[PDB]
Amino acid sequence: GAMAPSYRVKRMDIAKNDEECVVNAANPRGLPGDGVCKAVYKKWPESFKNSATPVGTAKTVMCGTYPVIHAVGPNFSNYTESEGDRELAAAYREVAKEVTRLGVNSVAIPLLSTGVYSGGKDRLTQSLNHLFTAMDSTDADVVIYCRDKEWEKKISEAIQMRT
Ligand SMILES: [Cl-]
Ligand SMILES: [Cl-]
Ligand SMILES: [Cl-]
Repeated sequence: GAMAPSYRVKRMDIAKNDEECVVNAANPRGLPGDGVCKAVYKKWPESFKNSATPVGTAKTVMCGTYPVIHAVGPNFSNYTESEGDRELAAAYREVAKEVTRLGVNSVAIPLLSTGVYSGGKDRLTQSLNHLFTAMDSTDADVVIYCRDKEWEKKISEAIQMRT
């Protein structure tokens, strides 16, 4: 575990993270995809061997000794708000299990279902709260990666509010 487990946020490419493992915002088919998934495919392509996994699950594949946790959030274009919410919460619980099993002291994580799977809605708060629900009982340092300056501000505020 980390000596004083924390949450942090950084506005940069998760492919350049400084953590002991990465969560991919994966698709269910293990395809290179776009956004975070394409950056992860370019940086850790070896990790996409048999990475296909259902919605609401996480599947870890090593790239060397570096773990890539493929977490499949729902595409809210396809799911009802209710079912999508359930699967998004489930994906994060499976990430917490993996992070725990791997014994890492830190993990780089994107906000699942906030990009092309958002169904054109702002899901910062919905996705972040499910991340907290899952990760609060873990003792890894969590570093959340985002790309937008206003998202960085909002995530940083939500972290600081609970401290
Ligand atoms: Cl960057
Ligand atoms: Cl997404
Ligand atoms: Cl973002």
